[PDB]
Amino acid sequence: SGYTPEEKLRLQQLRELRRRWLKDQELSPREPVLPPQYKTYRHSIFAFTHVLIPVWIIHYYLKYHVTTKPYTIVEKKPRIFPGDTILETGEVIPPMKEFPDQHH
Amino acid sequence: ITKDMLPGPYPKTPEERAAAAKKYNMRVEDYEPYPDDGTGYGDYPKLPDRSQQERDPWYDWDHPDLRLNWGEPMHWDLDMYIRNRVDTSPTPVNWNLMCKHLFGFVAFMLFMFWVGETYPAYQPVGPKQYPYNNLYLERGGDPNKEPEPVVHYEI
Amino acid sequence: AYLTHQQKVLRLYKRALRHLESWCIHRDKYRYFACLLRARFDEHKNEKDMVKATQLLREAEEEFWHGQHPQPYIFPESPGGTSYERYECYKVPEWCLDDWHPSEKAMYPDYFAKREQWKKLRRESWEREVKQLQEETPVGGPRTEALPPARKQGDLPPLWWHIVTRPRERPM
Amino acid sequence: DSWDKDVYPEPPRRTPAPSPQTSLPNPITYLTKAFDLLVDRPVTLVREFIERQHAKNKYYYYHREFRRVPDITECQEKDVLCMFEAEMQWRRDYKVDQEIVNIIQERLKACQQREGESHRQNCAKELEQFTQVVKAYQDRYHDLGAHYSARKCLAKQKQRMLAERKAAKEA
Amino acid sequence: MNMFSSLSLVTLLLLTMPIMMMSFNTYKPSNYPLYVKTAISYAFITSMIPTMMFIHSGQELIISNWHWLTIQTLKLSLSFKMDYFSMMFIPVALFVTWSIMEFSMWYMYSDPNINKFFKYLLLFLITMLILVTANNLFQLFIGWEGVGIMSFLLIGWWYGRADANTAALQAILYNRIGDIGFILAMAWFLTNLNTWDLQQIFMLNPSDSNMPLIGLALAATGKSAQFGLHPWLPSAMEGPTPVSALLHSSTMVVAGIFLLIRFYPLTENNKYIQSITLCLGAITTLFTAMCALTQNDIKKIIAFSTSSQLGLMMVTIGINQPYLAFLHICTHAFFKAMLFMCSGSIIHSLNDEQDIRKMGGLFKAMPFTTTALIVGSLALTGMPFLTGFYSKDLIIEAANTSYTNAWALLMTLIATSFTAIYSTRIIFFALLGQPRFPTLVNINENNPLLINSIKRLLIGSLFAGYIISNNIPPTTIPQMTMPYYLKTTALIVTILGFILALEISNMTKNLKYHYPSNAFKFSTLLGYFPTIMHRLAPYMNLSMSQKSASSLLDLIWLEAILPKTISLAQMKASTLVTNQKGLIKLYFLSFLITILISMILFNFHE
Amino acid sequence: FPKYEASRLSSLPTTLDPAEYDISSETRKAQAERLAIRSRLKREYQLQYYDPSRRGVIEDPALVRWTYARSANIYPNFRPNTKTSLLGALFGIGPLVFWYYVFKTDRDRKEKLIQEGKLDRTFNISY
Amino acid sequence: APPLTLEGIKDRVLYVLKLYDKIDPEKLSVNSHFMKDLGLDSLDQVEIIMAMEDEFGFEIPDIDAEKLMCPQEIVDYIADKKDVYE
Ligand SMILES: CCCCCCCCCCCCO[C@@H]1O[C@H](CO)[C@@H](O[C@H]2O[C@H](CO)[C@@H](O)[C@H](O)[C@H]2O)[C@H](O)[C@H]1O
Ligand SMILES: CCCCCCCCCCCCO[C@@H]1O[C@H](CO)[C@@H](O[C@H]2O[C@H](CO)[C@@H](O)[C@H](O)[C@H]2O)[C@H](O)[C@H]1O
Ligand SMILES: CCCCCCCCCCCCO[C@@H]1O[C@H](CO)[C@@H](O[C@H]2O[C@H](CO)[C@@H](O)[C@H](O)[C@H]2O)[C@H](O)[C@H]1O
Ligand SMILES: CCCCCCCCCCCCO[C@@H]1O[C@H](CO)[C@@H](O[C@H]2O[C@H](CO)[C@@H](O)[C@H](O)[C@H]2O)[C@H](O)[C@H]1O
Ligand SMILES: CCCCCCCCCCCCO[C@@H]1O[C@H](CO)[C@@H](O[C@H]2O[C@H](CO)[C@@H](O)[C@H](O)[C@H]2O)[C@H](O)[C@H]1O
Repeated sequence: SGYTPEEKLRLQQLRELRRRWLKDQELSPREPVLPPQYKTYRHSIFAFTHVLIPVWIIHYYLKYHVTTKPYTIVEKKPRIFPGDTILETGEVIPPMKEFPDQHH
Repeated sequence: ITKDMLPGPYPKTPEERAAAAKKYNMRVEDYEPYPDDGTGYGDYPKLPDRSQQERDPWYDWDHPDLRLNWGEPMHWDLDMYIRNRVDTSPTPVNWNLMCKHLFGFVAFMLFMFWVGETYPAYQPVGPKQYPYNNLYLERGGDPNKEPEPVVHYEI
Repeated sequence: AYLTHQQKVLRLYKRALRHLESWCIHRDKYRYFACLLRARFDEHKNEKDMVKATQLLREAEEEFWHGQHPQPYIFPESPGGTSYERYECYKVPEWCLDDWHPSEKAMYPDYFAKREQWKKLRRESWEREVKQLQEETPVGGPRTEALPPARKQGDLPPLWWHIVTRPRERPM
Repeated sequence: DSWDKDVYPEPPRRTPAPSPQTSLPNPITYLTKAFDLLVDRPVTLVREFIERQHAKNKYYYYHREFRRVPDITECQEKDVLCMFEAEMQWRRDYKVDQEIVNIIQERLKACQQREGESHRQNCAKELEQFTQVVKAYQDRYHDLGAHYSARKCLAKQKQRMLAERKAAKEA
Repeated sequence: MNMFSSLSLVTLLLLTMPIMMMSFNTYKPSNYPLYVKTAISYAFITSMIPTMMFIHSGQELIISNWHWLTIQTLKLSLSFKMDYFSMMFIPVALFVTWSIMEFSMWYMYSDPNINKFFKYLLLFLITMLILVTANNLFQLFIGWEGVGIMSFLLIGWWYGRADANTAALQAILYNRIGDIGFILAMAWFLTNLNTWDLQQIFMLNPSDSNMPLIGLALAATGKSAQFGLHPWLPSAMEGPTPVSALLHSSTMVVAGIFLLIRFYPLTENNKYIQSITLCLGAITTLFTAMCALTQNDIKKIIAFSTSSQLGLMMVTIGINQPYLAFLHICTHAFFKAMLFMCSGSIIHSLNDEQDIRKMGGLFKAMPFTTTALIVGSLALTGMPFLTGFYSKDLIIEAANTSYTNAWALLMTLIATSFTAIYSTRIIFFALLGQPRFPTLVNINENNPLLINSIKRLLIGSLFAGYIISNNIPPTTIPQMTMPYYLKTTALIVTILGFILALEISNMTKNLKYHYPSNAFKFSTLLGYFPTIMHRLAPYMNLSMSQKSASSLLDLIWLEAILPKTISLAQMKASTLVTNQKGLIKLYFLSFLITILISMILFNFHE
Repeated sequence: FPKYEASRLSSLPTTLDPAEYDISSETRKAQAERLAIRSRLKREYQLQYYDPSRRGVIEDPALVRWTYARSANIYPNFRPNTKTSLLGALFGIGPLVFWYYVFKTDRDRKEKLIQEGKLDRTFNISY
Repeated sequence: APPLTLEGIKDRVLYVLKLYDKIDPEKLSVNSHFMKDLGLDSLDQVEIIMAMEDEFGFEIPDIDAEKLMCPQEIVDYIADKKDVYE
């Protein structure tokens, strides 16, 4: 069932050529012939250029442009609980009424 | 190409069936036009309706991705049978049985969901109770109407 | 069908072994059932009546279809496997290097010097390859897709360029 | 500040005073101080510099006032010269009314966010004011089509006024 | 407000800077992958500050910075909702993406286009963050389709492979069908509420919300790959493993569930929507878990697990528990991304082998991958006090104590049992027994990129669920009273799944051959849904496109009834007019006829 | 063993097709000349594909016939008959009449409700 | 992966055959024809090719496999498919 002698011979001759071709794909020592052309400090300039400069720009943008227009930044108002003291007015929020203080 | 090599009308005579088969690089025995029903097929050969996914992967096709050879007649629906689209390869399970089991599964599940909606599961618990006339004011009720009082008692 | 009776039985043997291996999974269990399956094939090895042999093959195929694995094992780079054609996007034909800018070619002076020799070898051999094919092909074209070797010293096997220079299986 | 508090109202702010019940330090407190020093301060100085330049070049721009011209009701039919002015006026008032509905919608959306989980009851006034303004806007301008005009608006009003007369006639 | 608002925007701006640098040739492409990974790590840190402020006081805000377009009475502004869902999902998504990106540096090292790969991963993330912080529906749509397109580009990464292009286009097709519902919801809200803003939608609180919510459910059905539009998610395994980890934990598949969570103020009042989502979730979770029982591709097993977990989330929506569904999104991200990175570690070590039948004996050969796989499997199955337990267990006991469809509840419980079965399949067949892989052993999990990335997600799969649950404010009334058999249901059925799975697994080692059952083939071939639908629907549509639309109508009947008929008549009339004998006698004989009929018939002389 | 039931989208495996087996010298003759046509077309392609001096596209008449057969050749071979006219009427006029009554009926209902005041349009001011 | 070599491939091809109980490991050489020298049959040859697929982890199509009748041919086929040139 195997190869015929003609089949074997053609494979033999292609094989020599293919292996020579693959060998020629190897790069020479000088190639490629390029044309003319520690963590802390490395991590510091990243924080500077990617965190501080952007937050500077964004804070300036929000503080003097976005927040000077109505309803651009809308916060949910703080939760007020009994016993809290309001900073704006100093009003003291009354405590809740006495519980049955039942425990279990 | 020249006009003699392009598709033509439905072949009427055995001499025209032999010219069409030669034109399409087919054997006259293997050449079969579409039926002459006036739908516009002309003499373009009718080839078996099989996906390109069905062809031998290991053969050295001139167009390996398409699994076509240069010069062979392309199926009328070749673009529908590329390996990205309709597949016709044999299945381990018969097509009709496959449909029965898929439909049967889906119909049964839909039936059982209807039953489960008729007989819902729930806990042996009375309704949850809320204060202040069932939170009438909180839920947006009108403050200018005195609501139908709702009273909840202890137990 | 262009496969002989022998080629069909041998193919059915390998295919049934692979699907058996997919059911068994564990190597020891596979070895046990691969030998029972081999015994079945050996049991009719000498069947002489071609008519009875063909009927045996027909039944074996029917049995294989009934018992095949719905999800058989496929080698990753085989057709249907999970890595089939994964690297086709990285295979770039060699002729694309002719379009490289000179500043790109100057980066690999040694590689492109060899490449020129290969292109020279392709031109100088082409005529003999065409002539050899013409003189070994019967009238009315070839009857098979087989090709001859080179018959002389310095002759290259006709139609070799795209076999020899095809992209590597792992180009990038 | 910059906008009118009456056009864009905001209830008084009531922030509770810190009442730490833990010995641990609050990370937010020290992050806030770092933010003021490293972000707010240098940003503020850069702005104060820019404001010093804008004070040296002070110049003004004005809000265009449009005198009232006769409406399309006063225009003799097919009198284009008077129709044109009334039509241009009607289109100016149409755009302004669109922005009025936007102001009322912006009040409504601000209230819903501000009130949190209590919005369903604490934004009933803004819901009502939005409902009334949207009803008025719909009466004026709805269903006029792409080729709307003062003439079509008048025809819509007259049709509405006729129905109102008839409904009263029933009473 | 100044720090909260400022920091919550730098996070989003920080992630775009690698994109701007790449697109604007101002980068050192030496180690661009490391640059992108570093930026993600820094975004995670800056995102924690807003989250801590929310944890402290529940501080939330909406930022409407840029007015983009006003269409009459519909003002559209670029807005960002920094609320409960935004402030907890973002740090989780960034933390998981931080590991996936470090892992991908090792896993895609040999890729010649690794730089482009990391750019696409970053765009995938940016479009998900746009989606999750969107305050109006138009901004949400931008991110909704952004993740859909990045999914197309990454699934079809190896574009020379026909299967990768079919799978990629399949994802677009199924997600575009879902997008019909998104467009429907937008149109209804604009028409009936005059808004695309989430605040106005909730303030007006429509009562007849059947149509908008059905559209929202249809959109979620496609994006979250629920039954009906489900086959694309397993097919998305064509992509590189880092894509699968990110596409399954964060980004795409969770967007569908997130969209329904965002609209819980509407769904919480519409019972009819709750029933539909519940049944849609229950069939999905059961059907896909059933499919995973017999898969042999390790990525497909994990892929069907995601489908079954998303189905569980839809059930949670269906029982009016949006916050538990959100918690499952957050906890699921940890151990599911870890599981995919563990499978990638195995696949890489066995020369891109993905079939579990060719693994085995890796328990001792890959110790750290083994540990992460077991931790990820136990977390997936609701092992007490691992990250998965803090969402899944509360969901099950909130579902059997609800007023709920009984079939959906029962189907959900069986799926929990099936979860333990396919999980046992991966551990039994990949880690245990004797090796079944080729003879040239190359196992090696000793790269620090691989170890550190998995280690962080391993710490997350242990403690993240505990941390999140103890820091999120309560927004419901947790139902903590129930009979013992409802409390421990999830735990028991899970244990039964492990025991049944172990017996089934051990019986593969017996020397007995058994013909496949009908149910075995149904599970293996995914209920035949892809086999039938992906041949029948393309065939009918594609055949109609050519035979009828293109041939019958365009090339025949529209030609025949106008240009071909009109021109034929003109030709016939021309031959009648011009075919004359040139005979004087005939022309003048016709003159006499004309004069006669001019008088006799038409009275032109009167 | 239940027999294989072939469908349009689930073809018959060759290993189960009787035509594959019981081969005659007449079938082996057909295969030989089929393989000849393929071999002759392959040689014609290879002689051009391998030509060093060729730079361009190897024009394929089979592709040209296919694109021409599915465009320019359709009308010349069209015949108005019972089949084409019924199909043309069904798929050309059919859908248009269908969608007309769907939209006309739906829009007539809506207009009627709007006239009486029974259609909710409380916040509908964008159109 | 660790690159293959012609000597590397040859060693493993012979390694597998030496573990096949129907081949005498002392009469075996890279040039041994499976039928003529080693006395195997075709059913055996299918198993040998099946064992080389498992060994090197890739499939050899049946049309190619049936022609590999000596260990050197298997070595040559594998090196060709894997671009091994040494
Ligand atoms: C834990 C799982 C929870 C969910 C369980 C859901 C169960 C769903 C069961 C659906 C079963 C439907 O599938 C049903 O199977 C039988 C057996 O083949 C089919 O019947 C078919 O098989 C045999 C022949 O092979 C014959 O009985 C019959 O001629 C044929 O039609 C039915 O036509 C089909 O309707
Ligand atoms: C509207 C934008 C507002 C903010 C504008 C700020 C612009 C500042 C840009 C600074 C440089 C950005 O572009 C890029 O940054 C990174 C990090 O420094 C550098 O990248 C460097 O660090 C990273 C990781 O630390 C390494 O992976 C990389 O090998 C190295 O080159 C690139 O060399 C530089 O080209
Ligand atoms: C919420 C997470 C819950 C995780 C639960 C984890 C699994 C719980 C235990 C499952 C059952 C334990 O396994 C039980 O004991 C031993 C294993 O020790 C098994 O014993 C088995 O050993 C060998 C394996 O070498 C098998 O080939 C053999 O068939 C069988 O006897 C039993 O068949 C099984 O009944
Ligand atoms: C629908 C509203 C307006 C419709 C107005 C249409 C008027 C007709 C415009 C095109 C006029 C072209 O007039 C003529 O048409 C026929 C086909 O139609 C062309 O002829 C071509 O098709 C015919 C029949 O299909 C063939 O017999 C002929 O071999 C071929 O050349 C002529 O080359 C062109 O000269
Ligand atoms: C709504 C009003 C529309 C007004 C449109 C303007 C009408 C212009 C009329 C142009 C008439 C001439 O158009 C004429 O059509 C016939 C179509 O049979 C063409 O004829 C072509 O087809 C016929 C049969 O199909 C062949 O016999 C003929 O060999 C071929 O050339 C003529 O080559 C062309 O000259």
